[PDB]
Amino acid sequence: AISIKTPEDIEKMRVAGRLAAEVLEMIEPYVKPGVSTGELDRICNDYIVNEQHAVSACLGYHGYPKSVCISINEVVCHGIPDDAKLLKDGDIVNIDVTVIKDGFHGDTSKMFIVGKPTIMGERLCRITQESLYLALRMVKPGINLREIGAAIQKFVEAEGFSVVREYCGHGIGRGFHEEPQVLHYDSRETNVVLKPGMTFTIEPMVNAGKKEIRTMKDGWTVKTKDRSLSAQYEHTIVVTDNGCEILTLRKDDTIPAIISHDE
Ligand SMILES: N=C1N=NC(N)=C1/N=N/c1ccc(F)cc1
Ligand SMILES: [Co+2]
Ligand SMILES: [Co+2]
Ligand code: NA
Repeated sequence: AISIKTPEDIEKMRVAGRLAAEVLEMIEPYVKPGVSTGELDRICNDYIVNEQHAVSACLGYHGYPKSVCISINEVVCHGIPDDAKLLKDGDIVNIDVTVIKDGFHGDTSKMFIVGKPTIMGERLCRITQESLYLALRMVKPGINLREIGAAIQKFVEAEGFSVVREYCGHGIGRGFHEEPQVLHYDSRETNVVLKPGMTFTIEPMVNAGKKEIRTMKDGWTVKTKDRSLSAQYEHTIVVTDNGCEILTLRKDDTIPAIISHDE
């Protein structure tokens, strides 16, 4: 039950994906020691609504109270922007943006290293991004999603890191989360052969320590059980006749938007 997007639908997803990437490009100069995550979220929401003329997909979703998710250090995902939570030197911070424009969603996230980097935070982020890139290079018609999950997990584990099991990438379109599930690890339950026109995300969450996670009493914030650092990067893509096209590419990405496997 995976929708195949029309050329028209794909163009709408290009528009929405560009907007989502542009929020991440816009916010970058504000991501500095001393800024609050609450302030970052307000800046993002104002940009999305007032400049992009779009809406945040997260706001109100299952009751989520903010417009973006901002996850620092051992927070794995779903970190809630807060006026009292200040960024500081050495922090690694995920900002995850999902916008709806003209009925279609764009979904992307990246890590920011705040101020003076720690070497371990830098390495975790780099390996996490590399694991996303490796997976993007695999996407083409006929490949199984299982092969991609397996490859992400092998790469990450060889570095002494772990992949979070509880969360996955997803189909995306008129809905935020559509079929298929995109596991970032090997499972016998995964059997999805890719076809041109499918649109989905890849979004591995990678912990420096052990894979186990925990939800806080606020009902939202997820942390590593061992309090190790965690990192995530996310792109939305469309499968093409010969590979894929990344819909949420930024200028700071170092992988081509259009990946072709033809001669
Ligand atoms: N699956 C996701 N990809 N990017 C995001 N921001 C995602 N999910 N966010 C949420 C997931 C569950 C929820 F209740 C509220 C938000
Ligand atoms: Co996202
Ligand atoms: Co997503
Ligand atoms: Na994190």
